[PDB]
Amino acid sequence: ETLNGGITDMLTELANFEKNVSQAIHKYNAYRKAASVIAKYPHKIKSGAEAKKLPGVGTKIAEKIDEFLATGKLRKLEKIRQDDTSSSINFLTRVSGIGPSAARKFVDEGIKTLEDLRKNEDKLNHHQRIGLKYFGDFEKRIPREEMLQMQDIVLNEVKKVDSEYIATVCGSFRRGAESSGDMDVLLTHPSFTSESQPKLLHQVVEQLQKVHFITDTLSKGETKFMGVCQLPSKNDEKEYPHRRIDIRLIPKDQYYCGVLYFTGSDIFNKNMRAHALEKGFTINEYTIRPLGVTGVAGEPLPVDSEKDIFDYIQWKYREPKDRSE
DNA sequence: CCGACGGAGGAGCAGG
DNA sequence: CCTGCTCCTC
DNA sequence: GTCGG
Ligand code: NA
Ligand code: NA
Repeated sequence: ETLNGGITDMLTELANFEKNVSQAIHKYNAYRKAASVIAKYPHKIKSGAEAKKLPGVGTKIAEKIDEFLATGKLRKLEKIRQDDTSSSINFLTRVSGIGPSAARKFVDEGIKTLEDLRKNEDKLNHHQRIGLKYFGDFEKRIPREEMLQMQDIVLNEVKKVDSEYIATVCGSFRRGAESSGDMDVLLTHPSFTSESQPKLLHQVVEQLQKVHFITDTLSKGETKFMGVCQLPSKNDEKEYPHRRIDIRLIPKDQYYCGVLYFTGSDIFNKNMRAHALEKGFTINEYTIRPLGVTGVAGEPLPVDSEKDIFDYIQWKYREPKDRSE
């Protein structure tokens, strides 16, 4: 199970409410931040005062923990769950393309279920229809061995379009995770820099649709594709679940800052650019830049690999498998 | 107290 | 044609 | 909702 999972489930459920119903994004991250640090906490919380010591748990969450520990539930949560409007709004946001704004409008005009969504196709946009059509699959995890094939098809199909493309599958997968939520692909080409072939991403997408790897399109422009993919059925067995795949085209001079940022983790990203500051550097997802007598960032530094970023700030290179914080 | 909390590409709209 | 807005995504 | 300044 998990030492404190009853508490972290309570917080995560509260986070979804603030995000989906209240439209309080910062409260959503507050509950998420508290849920994270408590999931890492290697003891089993016996009081709200104990949890309040941790960074991210404050007065209000400590009192809710005192109540959950004493009675086994949270009344704020109990009243929210039996409120039919709040929870229907919550549920509809699980459809890709339906955020908190669209979810409330739907529930306002009597639309509360997937069945209601299917009876009202006229009121959905293209993204929302694809999210509805694949509602079940998109909530399924991707086992690592399925990522490996998907990765193999992607890089192989990419190389066939041009040997000069470079593609890196990032996310938790690159750190060696047993499963992935989606597939996130970072693409670049030497002919695309910041001081700068006009269909570089389209040609790679075209090829993936042609071998019927990419099945649908959620959004697509010159630098960012968000769509749907599916592995080919072995022909002995049942077909695979449709999966989400994003493909970003990044200038070559910003590629490995991107690969590093979208590899993560978000904690490691936080710590890495923390260290960078103590050494006189600033890193975002695009560049690493020097500071800066008064604190002004200078011109981007040349980066040919991930290790160049580690070397500038004088950090020992760390494998993606060792970058979970 | 009191402001910050990641933030930009693309879809879909308004409007110049 | 263009910019600029919310919304959604990650 | 929480934190740091
Ligand atoms: Na605290
Ligand atoms: Na959604």
